Amino acid sequence: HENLYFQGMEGYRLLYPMRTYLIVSGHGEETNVMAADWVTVVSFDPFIVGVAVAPKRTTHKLIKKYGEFVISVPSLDVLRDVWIAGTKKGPSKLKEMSVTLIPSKKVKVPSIEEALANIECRVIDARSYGDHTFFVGEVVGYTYKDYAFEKGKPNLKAKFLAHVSWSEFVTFSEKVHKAE
Amino acid sequence: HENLYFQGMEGYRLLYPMRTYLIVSGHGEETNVMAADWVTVVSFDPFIVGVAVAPKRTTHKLIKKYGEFVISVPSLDVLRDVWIAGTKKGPSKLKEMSVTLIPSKKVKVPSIEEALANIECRVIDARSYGDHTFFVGEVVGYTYKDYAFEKGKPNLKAKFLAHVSWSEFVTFSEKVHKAE
Ligand SMILES: Cc1cc2nc3c(=O)[nH]c(=O)nc-3n(C[C@H](O)[C@H](O)[C@H](O)COP(=O)(O)O)c2cc1C
Ligand SMILES: Cc1cc2nc3c(=O)[nH]c(=O)nc-3n(C[C@H](O)[C@H](O)[C@H](O)COP(=O)(O)O)c2cc1C
Repeated sequence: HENLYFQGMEGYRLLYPMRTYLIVSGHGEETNVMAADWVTVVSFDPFIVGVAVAPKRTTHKLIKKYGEFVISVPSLDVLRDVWIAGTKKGPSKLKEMSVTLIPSKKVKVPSIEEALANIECRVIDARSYGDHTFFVGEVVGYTYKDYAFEKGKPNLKAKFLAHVSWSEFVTFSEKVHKAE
Repeated sequence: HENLYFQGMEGYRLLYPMRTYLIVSGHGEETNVMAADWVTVVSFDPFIVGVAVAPKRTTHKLIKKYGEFVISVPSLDVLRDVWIAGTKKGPSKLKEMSVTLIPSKKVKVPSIEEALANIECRVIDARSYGDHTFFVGEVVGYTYKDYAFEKGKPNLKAKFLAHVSWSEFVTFSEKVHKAE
């Protein structure tokens, strides 16, 4: 991470590996995508999600402007596009990305066709905790690839993406361990 | 999930598989542990984390009472204890759990010796989003197993735990994919 004055392991790496998602924001010619690890569910009913976004991201400006975002779930197969989303800045990066933008069902921000799922969100809160804003979004729509979630649970063959450390990513083992 | 009136896939399953952690709360005879998937990092500097906890959890009462919690990172090896933490209620469950409580460095809430890491947190915010409270904690200490994070990144041999769907868990593949 940049801004690490005391060299060593960022305390945050203790929570890793973390799932990696894509955050889509803006619409029209302003459409943007960035990578995000710091995403979680914050409510079951209603379904509400949250994402920590640094004010320096173009995505931050676009979420503030439009009050909407989409969480798109990438597979290992689109890692090159995830890397571009997580390294290049602003809407001009899309012309380097293999992904196709498609209309969302409820929000104006588009979805990514290649994504395993697209979760459409309306911002209901934004709080500043340290050096990121935690954008909290009510889920107002979603789409997904049926094979990625067949029988109502994630299908581990779909190669869900996780981030280990800076440029290193993994997927999950297919061997399921049963707790009961 | 219980409280699902319209049968089908909970929208939240679109974010799965998610990492599973343990949340320790209380101290002394009031010490408790529950499982939690809905945990993320919300700030790099200072290091701040957040966890979504339903008001019905004993953990919720204990975090509210003491203003502190610990995020303990479990491996696949302690899955039986994770399952007990995520199914039984309150401090009496610990006598069914294989884990050992040890003192934390900065908070009063104890750490788990068997955990890959223990992240000690002081509550700085608590917001109610739908049916959970998002407890936001400033990190004031941490400990970890050196082999689990050798060379400053997670060691995938340590068998970090992820949750697929209700009773099903996985770990990560050891094959690392490089983005650059
Ligand atoms: C795997 C990965 C995960 C990332 N996670 C986050 C995150 O959770 N929050 C954040 O603000 N930035 C995160 N970043 C950084 C942004 O994706 C990166 O700064 C991006 O260039 C922002 O582009 P934008 O300026 O077009 O919004 C991540 C980067 C990568 C590669
Ligand atoms: C794998 C797993 C993950 C869970 N994640 C959460 C969570 O993120 N937030 C939450 O409030 N409950 C979560 N639960 C439910 C609690 O762990 C469960 O209700 C537990 O019995 C609470 O115990 P307590 O009443 O002693 O706090 C999870 C359960 C499991 C099995």
